[PDB]
Amino acid sequence: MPAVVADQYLAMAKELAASRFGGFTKENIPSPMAQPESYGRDRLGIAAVATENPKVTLRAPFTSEEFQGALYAIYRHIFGNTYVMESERPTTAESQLKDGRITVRGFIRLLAKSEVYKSRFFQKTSQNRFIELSHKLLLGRAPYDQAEISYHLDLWNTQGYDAEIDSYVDSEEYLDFFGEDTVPFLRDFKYQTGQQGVGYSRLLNLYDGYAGSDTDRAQSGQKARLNGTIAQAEPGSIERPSALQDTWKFANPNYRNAKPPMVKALALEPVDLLFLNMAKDLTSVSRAEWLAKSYTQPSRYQQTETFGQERIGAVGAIETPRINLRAPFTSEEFQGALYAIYRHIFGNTYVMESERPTTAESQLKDGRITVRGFIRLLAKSEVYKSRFFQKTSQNRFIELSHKLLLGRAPYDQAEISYHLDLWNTQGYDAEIDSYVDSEEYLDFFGEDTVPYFRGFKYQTGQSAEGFNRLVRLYDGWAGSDTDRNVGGQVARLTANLTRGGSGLEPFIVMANSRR
Amino acid sequence: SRTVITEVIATADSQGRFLNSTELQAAFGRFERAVPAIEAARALTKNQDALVKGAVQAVFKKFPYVTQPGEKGYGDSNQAKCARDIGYYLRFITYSLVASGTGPLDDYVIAGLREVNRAFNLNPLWYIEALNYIKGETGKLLSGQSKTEALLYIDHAINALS
Amino acid sequence: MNDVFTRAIAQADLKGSFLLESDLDKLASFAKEGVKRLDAVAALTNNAPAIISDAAHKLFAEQQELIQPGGNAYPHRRMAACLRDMEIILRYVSYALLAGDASVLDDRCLNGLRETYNALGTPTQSVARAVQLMKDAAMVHLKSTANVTVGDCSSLYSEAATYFDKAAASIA
Amino acid sequence: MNDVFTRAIAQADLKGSFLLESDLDKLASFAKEGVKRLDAVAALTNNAPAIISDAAHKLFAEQQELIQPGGNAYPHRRMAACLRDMEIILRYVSYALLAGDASVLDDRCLNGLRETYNALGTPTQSVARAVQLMKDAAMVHLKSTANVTVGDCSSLYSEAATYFDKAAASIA
Ligand SMILES: CCC1=C(C)/C(=C/C2=NC(=C\c3[nH]c(/C=C4\NC(=O)[C@H](C)[C@H]4CC)c(C)c3CCC(=O)O)/C(CCC(=O)O)=C2C)NC1=O
Ligand SMILES: CCC1=C(C)/C(=C/C2=NC(=C\c3[nH]c(/C=C4\NC(=O)[C@H](C)[C@H]4CC)c(C)c3CCC(=O)O)/C(CCC(=O)O)=C2C)NC1=O
Ligand SMILES: CCC1=C(C)/C(=C/C2=NC(=C\c3[nH]c(/C=C4\NC(=O)[C@H](C)[C@H]4CC)c(C)c3CCC(=O)O)/C(CCC(=O)O)=C2C)NC1=O
Ligand SMILES: CCC1=C(C)/C(=C/C2=NC(=C\c3[nH]c(/C=C4\NC(=O)[C@H](C)[C@H]4CC)c(C)c3CCC(=O)O)/C(CCC(=O)O)=C2C)NC1=O
Ligand SMILES: CCC1=C(C)/C(=C/C2=NC(=C\c3[nH]c(/C=C4\NC(=O)[C@H](C)[C@H]4CC)c(C)c3CCC(=O)O)/C(CCC(=O)O)=C2C)NC1=O
Ligand SMILES: CCC1=C(C)/C(=C/C2=NC(=C\c3[nH]c(/C=C4\NC(=O)[C@H](C)[C@H]4CC)c(C)c3CCC(=O)O)/C(CCC(=O)O)=C2C)NC1=O
Ligand SMILES: CCC1=C(C)/C(=C/C2=NC(=C\c3[nH]c(/C=C4\NC(=O)[C@H](C)[C@H]4CC)c(C)c3CCC(=O)O)/C(CCC(=O)O)=C2C)NC1=O
Ligand SMILES: CCC1=C(C)/C(=C/C2=NC(=C\c3[nH]c(/C=C4\NC(=O)[C@H](C)[C@H]4CC)c(C)c3CCC(=O)O)/C(CCC(=O)O)=C2C)NC1=O
Ligand SMILES: CCC1=C(C)/C(=C/C2=NC(=C\c3[nH]c(/C=C4\NC(=O)[C@H](C)[C@H]4CC)c(C)c3CCC(=O)O)/C(CCC(=O)O)=C2C)NC1=O
Repeated sequence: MPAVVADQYLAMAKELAASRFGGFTKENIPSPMAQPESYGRDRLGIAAVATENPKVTLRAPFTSEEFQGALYAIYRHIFGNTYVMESERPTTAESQLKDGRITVRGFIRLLAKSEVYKSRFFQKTSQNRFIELSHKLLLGRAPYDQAEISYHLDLWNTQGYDAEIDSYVDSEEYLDFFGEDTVPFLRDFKYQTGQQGVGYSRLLNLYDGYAGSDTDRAQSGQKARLNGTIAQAEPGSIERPSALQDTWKFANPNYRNAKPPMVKALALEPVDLLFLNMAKDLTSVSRAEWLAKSYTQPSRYQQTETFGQERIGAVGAIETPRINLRAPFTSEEFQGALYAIYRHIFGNTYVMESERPTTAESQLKDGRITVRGFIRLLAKSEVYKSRFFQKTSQNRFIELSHKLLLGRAPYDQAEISYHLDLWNTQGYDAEIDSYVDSEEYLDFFGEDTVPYFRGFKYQTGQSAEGFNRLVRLYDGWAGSDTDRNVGGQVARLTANLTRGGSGLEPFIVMANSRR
Repeated sequence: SRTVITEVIATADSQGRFLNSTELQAAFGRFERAVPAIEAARALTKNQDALVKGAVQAVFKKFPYVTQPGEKGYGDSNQAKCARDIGYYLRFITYSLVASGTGPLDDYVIAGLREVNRAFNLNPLWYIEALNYIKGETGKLLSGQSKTEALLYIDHAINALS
Repeated sequence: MNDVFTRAIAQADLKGSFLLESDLDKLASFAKEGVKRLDAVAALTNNAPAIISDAAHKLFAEQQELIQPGGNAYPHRRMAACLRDMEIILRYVSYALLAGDASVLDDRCLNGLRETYNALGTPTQSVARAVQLMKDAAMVHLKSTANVTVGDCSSLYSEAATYFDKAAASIA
Repeated sequence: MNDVFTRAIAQADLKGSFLLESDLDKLASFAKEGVKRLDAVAALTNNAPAIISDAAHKLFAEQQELIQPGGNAYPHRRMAACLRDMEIILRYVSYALLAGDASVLDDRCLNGLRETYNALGTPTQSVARAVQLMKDAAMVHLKSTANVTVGDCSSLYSEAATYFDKAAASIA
């Protein structure tokens, strides 16, 4: 199979995938919000004053170019961005600065007390505007609270203008950020320790761009622009100049914002807001806890653990303790074992004190026989014979002996035939010995444990009707196998045993087809 | 389920006799210990979500090899089932604490535990680690005797898993 | 078989839920009032022969037909079985009073008992009458404040009454 | 900036009346729970690095577009700005928790912060999400009963949640 694509495009694809580390993967994708590192400061137009322009510092020893540049920066900051004509330049003040008689801080104080500063920012202004400008130009920030305006207005009214300028320049905040050597700069465009949330917006409101200025020579004049926002404790306006709507227009900060649908989804039937609820459950939250809560939702089958055993009525027959009787046994263990043995081997039939076998109990107490030999004796005893053999058919006797001595129901008709022939040819004792000498008995009860009802659990080799035949044979905890019932002691499983089942299964198969 | 009172009644009934001094003294012990056990269950119920999340995280920290692609610990379904299992264990531990017997655990969790874990290839060591975590935070969550009962039941679960 | 605590746990498991604060409070209250329950159970246990003898005398005074030739308690065997039945029912009622749940009765005492009596021919109205007589005989021993700290135990009397009623209702 | 006491004082002053007996009882109850309040503030202050690291991990796992090339938290500078903002807002939440009043948070932190994030082109919704994650981590740390005397503190938990939610709603 030849080249499916021309080599030029393969080269173009390879070089496009090479210029990116890892090629094209799902994790190294570009961000859909396409913001350069300089996005914010560039769209705001504050790149120069915030990052690009260096901090101008002037110590007492300095050369000519440092001095000239420092004065350029000082005049471009302190005097707004307003042009300061040559007739206004202070020569004695900068002679004092050059000599080292005053620092940059003292020079700033002299400049703010000069009539350039007053004429621009004081004499044609309200005091609110003067305070705004003074904060911007002398502290590098905007007023944070109305308390500052009240404080500065009272300070000017009482002590006059120079004390106000001193409070600006003798403040611990001025000395923290500018000390004595460096020119003030707009400092709220980066987060400092004592900033407040409104400072950024308010300074950005006071800053008119690089080519803007704080001029009194506007046609509207010199007007306060934060006089209302500071009293309401509002933020400031973040509307930047018009020259900047051409910067980084392909950035998408609001990428996570959802576009609304043209019409809202409505559910006419179960109410109107169910699709919104389904949507919120699906999307708003993580899938993990969604699945976890779905897994623990209560089932519609409201079935306890004992459900199913309560239905067939065999909770007790299953939760009875398994009695084992060793050779050295106490009196209470012995009496309890006798009680259990009589409750099981005699089909929950009342046995009277005159019918209890005291010699067999003595033999068991000594150790001459085991639980197994005791059970064999009891099954050969006249109590057992009279209640389960002498007024019954052999079918009833066989099913009942299976139930009482093996704890299970017969599995097929071969058991009936086998045991009937056994009794007929070898008598009743051999028939009992088959049950007690059986491999089943020895596997499950084995010489020391009392028989119990096994067939309420699956037994290997069971015929799936043995469970049902035991449920039929079992009559409940308060049920017995008495021969004193009104009709007699009668067989229960004859038709089921011989037939192998109900005889309705082919029709169940037919029904599970079409209908 | 197999509790103090139910064992008492089962023994009395299996011997076909009333409740005597021994059985009533056992029930009395149950009724006294109910207070620490019930409020340990209360404290365990309150902090169930944190306990389950921490137990899952501990399983993953001890068994980092389950969570990468291709095996049992991978996927939201598997991790959700992990949270569900640890919540099951905690639920039945609190049940056993309230009932003052390992009947809830023995009947709902432990019975069939090994066959089920084998069939679905769930390592018992994961749950052992989760329960050891649960033990660590129940040490600090609970004080005095309540700590003692909650530890007995957590350790019964652990022993059954091991 | 269940006690009150296991009944609550089983109901909470059907919800996949832990036990609520309110349900835990109910269980704590059950436990705190457990000494009274123990005294009631001791009252039933210790006075069992008196309760059964009183009930038997009253039952065979009211219903003379049970002890005539042809009655359901005529020969010694049938009377012995009757007394055993009464003892068993009282024993299980005491089990239920200790447990706090009628579950032991329904799972064991009254499991196949109505069908047992129906197949035997026992008049279940008379069995329920014997159970009511036992309830009357047992209330006087439950309420006896001699030799026990006096307090409010009407709830235990009502609970024991309801267990006796549940037995009688299942029979008849 | 004022606390609960000065809030009550301001409401009393506008009416022009003394503080009522109910108000004085309320403030005294506040003072009596102040010890638990200090515990909660210390829980916030001690575990602040863990809180913010966790909230940052969850925020950038949930919103990967912030940390990939072009994203608003992408270069080290903007990542540092993001983590610093989380620091700051947690700080002011703890301040408000101590004062018993959100006035410090609203006045000094939250007020013009939406405008700042609009001007800078920062996703305000992502900042609100970060405040929420940082809320959940802080709540995990407050409820820690280790090394602190045990007792009910639900009022403090709800109050801190209100402060975190107010921060989130103001930023967004
Ligand atoms: C970032 C670089 C930068 C720029 C570009 C800049 C421009 C600038 N020009 C200004 C004034 C001015 N600009 C002009 C020039 C115009 N009038 C004439 O008719 C001409 C047609 C035209 C010039 C070709 C005039 C006359 C003024 C004075 C306005 C006045 O005094 O009322 C001012 C006000 C400053 C003040 O008066 O205190 C600024 C800030 N400033 C800067 O820092
Ligand atoms: C230099 C030119 C100039 C002036 C004069 C000026 C007025 C001015 N008045 C102010 C407040 C105020 N002004 C007043 C006076 C009024 N309230 C009473 O009802 C009277 C009816 C009435 C006076 C007769 C009051 C009471 C305040 C304080 C209000 C407040 O704190 O909210 C403030 C804010 C500082 C503060 O809170 O104390 C200014 C700046 N601003 C200026 O730039
Ligand atoms: C769950 C525990 C349990 C119970 C409750 C129980 C009751 C019970 N009573 C029985 C017999 C009996 N029960 C009675 C009692 C009745 N006679 C009437 O006169 C009286 C009004 C009434 C008693 C109040 C009698 C007379 C018999 C024997 C019937 C007979 O011999 O023909 C039987 C048949 C067993 C046998 O006959 O040997 C059972 C199963 N057995 C149990 O294992
Ligand atoms: C102790 C009282 C008692 C008796 C007597 C009894 C009879 C009895 N006869 C049986 C079978 C049988 N019975 C007969 C007898 C018939 N053969 C011809 O049809 C003749 C017309 C007729 C005899 C004259 C036959 C042939 C079988 C075998 C049935 C078979 O294998 O399908 C079976 C089934 C088990 C077996 O195969 O041995 C029983 C239970 N059951 C009892 O409980
Ligand atoms: C030799 C042929 C044979 C079979 C197959 C057989 C099955 C059998 N399944 C049983 C119980 C059960 N069987 C199931 C299985 C069902 N429930 C689940 O939800 C599934 C939907 C479904 C299996 C795919 C369950 C859950 C039980 C427990 C019921 C209970 O006791 O509550 C029982 C009752 C005894 C026991 O719990 O072990 C039998 C006898 N018996 C037989 O003699
Ligand atoms: C060995 C078996 C055993 C028993 C029998 C037993 C009973 C028992 N009864 C008690 C007192 C009590 N017993 C009763 C019950 C009585 N109040 C009315 O008079 C009724 C007639 C009757 C109950 C129906 C009451 C009300 C108390 C006081 C405790 C309380 O009110 O909370 C106490 C606590 C002693 C105390 O008051 O500090 C116990 C332990 N505890 C045991 O370990
Ligand atoms: C523009 C320049 C830029 C750099 C350089 C940068 C580094 C960087 N790597 C990170 C993740 C990471 N990077 C590593 C690197 C380690 N992995 C190990 O195999 C190595 C021994 C070692 C690397 C030498 C690790 C462990 C993390 C995860 C840290 C965590 O969030 O727990 C993170 C945390 C943000 C995230 O969750 O992805 C940053 C900020 N980010 C940037 O925007
Ligand atoms: C005292 C109260 C106060 C606060 C809180 C405050 C925050 C603040 N965050 C800023 C920038 C920033 N803030 C963030 C934070 C965002 N990045 C991700 O999207 C996150 C969702 C989110 C943080 C959880 C980022 C990335 C920047 C840099 C954007 C830029 O400089 O262009 C800035 C601009 C100055 C600077 O870059 O340092 C301020 C003033 N300012 C205040 O005066
Ligand atoms: C040096 C700064 C300082 C600290 C650190 C401080 C903690 C502190 N917490 C105390 C009590 C307490 N502390 C708590 C708070 C806890 N309740 C729950 O466990 C919560 C997890 C948690 C708070 C959310 C409670 C409920 C009390 C007891 C009730 C009370 O005295 O108010 C006490 C009184 C003595 C004691 O019982 O331990 C102190 C001194 N107090 C201080 O002045």
